[PDB]
Amino acid sequence: ASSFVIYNISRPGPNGEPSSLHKWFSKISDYKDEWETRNTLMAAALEQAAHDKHLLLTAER
Amino acid sequence: MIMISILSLLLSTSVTLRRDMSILFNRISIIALAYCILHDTMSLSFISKGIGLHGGLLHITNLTQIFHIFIFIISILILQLTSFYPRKVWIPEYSSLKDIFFNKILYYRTKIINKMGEHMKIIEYPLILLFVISGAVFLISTNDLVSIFLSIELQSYGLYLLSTIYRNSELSTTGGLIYFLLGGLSSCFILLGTSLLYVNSGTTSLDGLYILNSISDVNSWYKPYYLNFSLLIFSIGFLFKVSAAPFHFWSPDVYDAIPTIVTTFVAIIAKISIFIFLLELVYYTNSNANSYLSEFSWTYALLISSLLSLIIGTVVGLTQFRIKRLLAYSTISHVGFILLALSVSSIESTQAFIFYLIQYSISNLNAFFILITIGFSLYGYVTNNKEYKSLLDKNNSPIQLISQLKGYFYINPLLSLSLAITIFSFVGVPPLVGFFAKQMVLSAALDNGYIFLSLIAIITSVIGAVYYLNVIKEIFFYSPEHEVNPVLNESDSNFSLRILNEKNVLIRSVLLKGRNIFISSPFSITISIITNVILLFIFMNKEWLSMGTILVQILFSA
Amino acid sequence: GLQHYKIAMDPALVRLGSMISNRYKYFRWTKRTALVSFMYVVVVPSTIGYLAYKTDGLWDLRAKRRGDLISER
Amino acid sequence: YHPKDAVHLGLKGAAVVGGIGLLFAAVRTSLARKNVGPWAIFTRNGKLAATFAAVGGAYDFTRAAAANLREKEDWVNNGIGGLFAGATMGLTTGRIPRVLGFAALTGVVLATAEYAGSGLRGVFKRDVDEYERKEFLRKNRRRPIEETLAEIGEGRGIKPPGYYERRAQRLKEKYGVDINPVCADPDQ
Amino acid sequence: PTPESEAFLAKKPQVPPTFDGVDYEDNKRLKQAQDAIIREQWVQVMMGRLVREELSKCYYREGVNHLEKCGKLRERYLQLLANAKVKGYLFEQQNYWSKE
Amino acid sequence: VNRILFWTGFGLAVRFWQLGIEMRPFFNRKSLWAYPLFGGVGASFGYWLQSIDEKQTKMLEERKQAILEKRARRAQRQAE
Amino acid sequence: MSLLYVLLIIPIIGIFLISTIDSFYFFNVSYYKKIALITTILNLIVSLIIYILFDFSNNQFQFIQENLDLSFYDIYLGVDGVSIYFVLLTTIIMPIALVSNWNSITNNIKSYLIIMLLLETLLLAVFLVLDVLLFYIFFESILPPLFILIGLFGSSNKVRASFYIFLYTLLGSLFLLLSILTMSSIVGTTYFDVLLKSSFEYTTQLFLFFGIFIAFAVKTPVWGLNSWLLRAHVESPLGGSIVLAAIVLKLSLYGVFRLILPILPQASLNLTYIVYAIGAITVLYASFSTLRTVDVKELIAYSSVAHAAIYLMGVFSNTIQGLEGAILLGLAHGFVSSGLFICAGGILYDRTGTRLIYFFRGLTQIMPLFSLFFFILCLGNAGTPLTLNFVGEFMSLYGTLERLPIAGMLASTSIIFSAAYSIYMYNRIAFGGSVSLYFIDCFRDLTKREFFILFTLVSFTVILGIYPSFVLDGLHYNISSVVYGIEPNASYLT
Ligand SMILES: CCCCCCCCCCCCO[C@@H]1O[C@H](CO)[C@@H](O[C@H]2O[C@H](CO)[C@@H](O)[C@H](O)[C@H]2O)[C@H](O)[C@H]1O
Ligand SMILES: CCCCCCCCCCCCO[C@@H]1O[C@H](CO)[C@@H](O[C@H]2O[C@H](CO)[C@@H](O)[C@H](O)[C@H]2O)[C@H](O)[C@H]1O
Ligand SMILES: CCCCCCCCCCCCO[C@@H]1O[C@H](CO)[C@@H](O[C@H]2O[C@H](CO)[C@@H](O)[C@H](O)[C@H]2O)[C@H](O)[C@H]1O
Ligand SMILES: CCCCCCCCCCCCO[C@@H]1O[C@H](CO)[C@@H](O[C@H]2O[C@H](CO)[C@@H](O)[C@H](O)[C@H]2O)[C@H](O)[C@H]1O
Ligand SMILES: CCCCCCCCCCCCO[C@@H]1O[C@H](CO)[C@@H](O[C@H]2O[C@H](CO)[C@@H](O)[C@H](O)[C@H]2O)[C@H](O)[C@H]1O
Repeated sequence: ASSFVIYNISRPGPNGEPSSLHKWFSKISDYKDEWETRNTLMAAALEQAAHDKHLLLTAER
Repeated sequence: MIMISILSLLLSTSVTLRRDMSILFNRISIIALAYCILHDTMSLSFISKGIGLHGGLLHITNLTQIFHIFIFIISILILQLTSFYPRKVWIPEYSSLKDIFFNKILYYRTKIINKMGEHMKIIEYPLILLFVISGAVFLISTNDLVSIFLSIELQSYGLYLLSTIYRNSELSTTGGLIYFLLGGLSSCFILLGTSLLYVNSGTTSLDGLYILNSISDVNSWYKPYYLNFSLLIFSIGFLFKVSAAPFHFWSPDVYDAIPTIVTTFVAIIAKISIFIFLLELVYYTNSNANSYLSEFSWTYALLISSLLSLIIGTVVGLTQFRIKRLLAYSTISHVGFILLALSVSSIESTQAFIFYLIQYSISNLNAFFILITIGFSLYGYVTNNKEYKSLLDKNNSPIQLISQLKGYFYINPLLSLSLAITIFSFVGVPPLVGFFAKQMVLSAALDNGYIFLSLIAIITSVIGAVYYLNVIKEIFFYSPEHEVNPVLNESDSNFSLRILNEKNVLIRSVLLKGRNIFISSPFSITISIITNVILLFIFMNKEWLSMGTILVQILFSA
Repeated sequence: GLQHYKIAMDPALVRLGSMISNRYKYFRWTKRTALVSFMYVVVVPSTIGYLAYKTDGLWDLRAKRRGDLISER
Repeated sequence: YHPKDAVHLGLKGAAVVGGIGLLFAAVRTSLARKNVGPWAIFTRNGKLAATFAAVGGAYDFTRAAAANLREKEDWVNNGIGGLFAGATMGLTTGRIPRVLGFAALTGVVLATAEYAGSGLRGVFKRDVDEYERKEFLRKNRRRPIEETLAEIGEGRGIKPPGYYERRAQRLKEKYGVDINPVCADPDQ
Repeated sequence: PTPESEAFLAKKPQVPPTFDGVDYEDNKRLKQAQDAIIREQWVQVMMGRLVREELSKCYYREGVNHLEKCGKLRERYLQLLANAKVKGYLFEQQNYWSKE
Repeated sequence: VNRILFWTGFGLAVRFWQLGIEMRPFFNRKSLWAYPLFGGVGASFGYWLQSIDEKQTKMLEERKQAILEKRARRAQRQAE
Repeated sequence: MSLLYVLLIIPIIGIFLISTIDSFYFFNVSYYKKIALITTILNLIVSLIIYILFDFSNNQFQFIQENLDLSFYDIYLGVDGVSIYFVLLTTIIMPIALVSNWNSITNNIKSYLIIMLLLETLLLAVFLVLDVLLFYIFFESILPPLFILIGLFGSSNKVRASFYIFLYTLLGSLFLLLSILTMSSIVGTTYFDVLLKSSFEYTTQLFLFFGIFIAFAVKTPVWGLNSWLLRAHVESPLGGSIVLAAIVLKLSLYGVFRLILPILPQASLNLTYIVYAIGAITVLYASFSTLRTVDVKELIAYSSVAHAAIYLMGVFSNTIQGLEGAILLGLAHGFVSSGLFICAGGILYDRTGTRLIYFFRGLTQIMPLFSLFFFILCLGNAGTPLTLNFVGEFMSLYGTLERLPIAGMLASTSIIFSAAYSIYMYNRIAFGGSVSLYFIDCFRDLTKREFFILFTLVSFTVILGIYPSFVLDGLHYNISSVVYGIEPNASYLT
């Protein structure tokens, strides 16, 4: 009975128009680009350190 | 400062014959070594491959002063073993600042703390360690053949005297005799090596020999075959003194025979100084042009010793039942790893060598400290095992068998887990520090083409992990044959402690049982700090590894 | 650990289960055990591996219709 | 290449290894706890030295013999010599499983050392810029298509543009049938 | 046609499905090229999914004579079946094909 | 992580491990002052590692600049 | 801080509370066991929060934290669809693993709870780390707690069982370390974003493959190298058995999606026939010798070897279906193997003190609730439809057939042989005659504890079998990134 009730409530509607909870859920987990901006910075640094590790470890004796 | 401390301690020790004064001579030795740390700490304000001092017979390098500090700290940690009584009495009523600093406790401390134990009655014991330390910090700073020979003997002769200092022990006198006799034959090889250098070069200075080797390295009546031959004999003497296979048979016997307090120092300090001196010699004796001089490199003996040390150290250790023989063989397989990074002379290998050496000296110290503390904890325990009544020198080495650690998990869980954390570091299990050390020495060898040796190291690391796990199986997989002494808790057996304020007025009187006796804080805190360093290294690694990256950058620089 | 219920442990089955557990301690290298070991560990895997190599990428069925051939190679 | 006198080299291998074992037999005589005398090196410890010459001689002779047959010099020959050397070690103990087992261990290690490169001596130096070599490897992100198709080959889901026309040519050559799939639409 | 959904603006690729002229050390441009190629391969396979749904309704509508009424849909599905697989970007990223 | 926090907790963890080895009661009130003391010593060792790190960063940065001038001066002299 | 670091601290916080509660009261062991169980539930609530927020079609790692401070070794946490379900499986099992073994420990209970709370952190980390040396660090940090879990709370042959797991896993994993060190030397870092851009030369790839596969073959495990599992799983306590099969055997499965599929593609392609030849052999031999095993708990362990081989051939298919089926069969194995271990190690051994199938017969007559669940978990082991185990096997087997048809044809024989041993074990314990005569006294049926963990594990297996899209929608886009190949008209677009 609960599953039938819960599923009926959580449906979007006739044509789009999501419910208030749907609006809330999509809003909190937006992260429009903040995973990309943080991954790109970290990839850039760890790429620099690889160049540095190669420069210090392969130096003329 | 080490020389001002030796002569001052010597003069005070010369005019006394009181054996109760030993406790305070070891305490002043700790304070004296702290001033040496503060002086060498100020001697790090320059970037230099090296500066020749006192007529060119000595040198200072950032690596020399860094490792003078390390030697003094390792000595300070070992000196505590004779600066503080093994056990203490602690009550919640005497635990505050007002109590520890302004109040006082009165009780019969003699049998509880072992006031008159053998270790607490050698007046010249703090003095002779200082003599060994002096020869160690001279080896690191030697720029001449003569200074090398005089420094190595200063260190060797004091190690022999340490091994023989328990004169009433028929095990210690034998071990020192074995050590002096096999150590003297080693000294002949070091002296033959330097003699053959001077007769073919006319020089005693390392830098002149370095420049003679430098000019010879170009891809007629005087071909320099002598340098790689002389250094080869010169390497045999130092290979013996670090107990690298095949010149290793003495260490299991000597480390097992002398007292455990002594083997902590004997089995650590000598390898610290010998391995540093070899590194600079390996660097400036390198070949930059593959010629016939490079085909006879003396560094091959270190590559064969490393291969032999990896195999012998892990294979022979499988059937050891005596704990100090086991730890002796475990050190042999660890110098096979140290010797492999020395033989590959690369920026990465030199950084791996500096880390392996420091982290292992610190970790093998924890293993000795835990062993000494476990023996001092069985004071409130009784055993009926027949194999323990037949043991010898039970005061010099209270723990001699791995059978004696059966069920220690039940007796002391965190002391057992500390020894577990240390032992798993010797195996190389992540996230423990000993893993990162072997990681750096496997990556250095692999990147330089020592793939065959790297495969042999990881195979013996499995073999050597077998006898490490056997010690763990004993401590945690079985119940203890050691049981609490029945008399120490009889409900009628209590010792009266008195609490006194500043002017000797009885604040309180307490009734105490054997349950109010614990380990002294100097040994519990020291064990706690090193176990944490082995465990939390992956959160505190930047400045330790950065120091080594900088030290190697100066050595290889230009 | 926890007390279990009472089982009529058959001495014959208990010693049989003990036998199965310690059996490896008595394996020897005979002409027979080598023959079975060589067949199972070498011959069968080498035969399966050989066919795996010979027929690898040999056939594809997707979208193949009449007038096309299943054989890729 | 230059052929090697296998028999001449074989004696050198037997003498060098058998000389060392003769030195090992001598330690046994020196350490003997009874008055065995000087001639105990060739009577009681003679087998120890003899098997050293046998093992060393077979290794170098079979290594040289292997090189002549294959007309090449590489790590493979260190495998044939090691297998025959280990086989000789197993012959002394008289146990079949070990004749094969000792040959296995010896052959694998003596070939693994050579294929890796001689670690026990000075490793070969390329004499190049290490920074350039390492950096090229890290930044060689894309490669010519021809380079990869050489190691893996087209097929197994690697259908490079033009795979179908080539497959038609390949299938026509081998099967002698022209590929012409059916329409599936009755109209057009 | 059908309006482009709001959810179909956030995930719409802003770059062409290619690796040519893409600096790899610019991680931002590189990951979007990876995303652009994967999204195209997926649109192609869902294009065949939708044609297959229409084929089924033509099959259950025409019954016996589907063999002469559903041929256009059969063509399109068989075209897509031979051409759309999700093969990834890894080969595409690691090789360049000159097209000459 | 923050060095001051890691070292402050390192000193806290050393006090906890000490009493566990001695099998003494963690949290006796008349001896609670040891936790601020051990942690305070931990905080101090950390301001020092912060000074060590600051100087190591400067000198490792310089070295990477030196290896780049050497590789460049050598490259320039090879253009002839 | 990030939300992926909260996953790690909570089990550490629980370790601290178990260690300090005696210092505030002589405290009961029931209080230690509620702390450990509440701590594992909170980790499961966080992990469900992470899954609600997770983006199912994103190519960037999510829930990361801007380090901005670089050291020699630094922890970098992130989540992708390839790893989210492995995290969820770890967080659903660990609570049941504790509840299953709630009464059976009796001695050293704090130590037991601390090891499991420590294992949960180490196994959670191995899925969350974004470097390959950090992967190795946690993929091998689990070996000291597991050596002591088996030695302290294991069965009779525990000492040898614990030596086998540690030494084989140590030996096998040290060939992985050599391969990882080589890649770091050539690229300068093991951070995934930088390593996945890099393309190795074929010869380097073919030697990096030899060393990652040697590690994985020991840890899968394959047939001639599976001796450690036949000892480890059986002599382990019930709780350790649940972790080792459900979570530790999956570390090698998830390690191919990181260490092999994206960075050694040409080597994986040209060597698949070696993998498939081994995988085929370990499907047959393991299954033939699972038919003749007389220890029930070792019959469940042998079954795991046959299933791991199906998912290993699935990860080497270069197909989208066999790759997702491999992850589904690893998730499915996590629930079903947990239930069968609970039945053998936690219900029969609890009541009889024996594991020999000689002594069990007709158990359905006196224990009808046990036989119902036991039947359902035996059917899932047999890959019956309506269970998640069928979906994973079908997709794993199809990609195997599409890659190299012949080996998938032998591997398909698992449908006849998994069925053979599963029903044969069932008919000999639940059925097979009347209640045995070796049972002197009657045995009670399932407890409300035994019932509800078996019911929970069966519920996950069946519901996910009906609607596998709960897991399939998350993996699609991320699986799409590990495929190697082109199509002649879909590639190189202008
Ligand atoms: C885990 C244990 C705790 C961390 C262990 C390491 C901490 C100490 C590392 C010190 C070494 C590196 O840190 C740095 O190195 C250089 C090396 O010459 C030295 O630096 C010294 O010479 C330079 C150059 O003239 C001066 O600028 C500097 O002021 C002076 O101190 C010091 O030693 C230290 O400033
Ligand atoms: C579902 C799992 C199994 C799927 C994979 C197995 C598919 C097996 C396909 C076998 C047929 C492959 O394709 C088949 O190859 C055979 C040769 O072997 C060839 O067979 C051909 O033989 C003769 C020549 O001898 C030709 O003149 C004739 O036209 C044709 O029959 C054709 O090329 C094709 O009929
Ligand atoms: C890297 C090393 C390997 C790490 C592997 C993980 C090991 C984890 C071990 C857990 C910590 C030790 O666990 C510790 O066990 C001892 C058993 O003597 C307990 O100690 C107590 O146990 C019971 C409790 O009623 C008492 O009867 C006993 O007298 C007392 O010693 C501690 O309260 C517990 O904390
Ligand atoms: C690929 C090849 C293999 C890879 C590496 C795997 C190596 C595994 C080797 C483990 C060998 C077994 O290890 C050894 O087992 C014996 C049991 O017989 C244990 O012995 C123990 O168990 C016996 C059983 O009767 C008891 O008496 C007692 O608890 C103890 O002696 C040893 O403590 C352990 O060291
Ligand atoms: C069945 C298992 C068989 C293999 C088991 C052991 C192998 C484990 C991984 C070994 C990785 C291969 O070995 C690795 O290959 C790369 C190139 O390919 C080498 O890179 C290269 O370094 C030096 C320095 O430039 C080169 O001169 C040389 O050509 C090559 O050795 C690495 O130095 C080596 O570490």
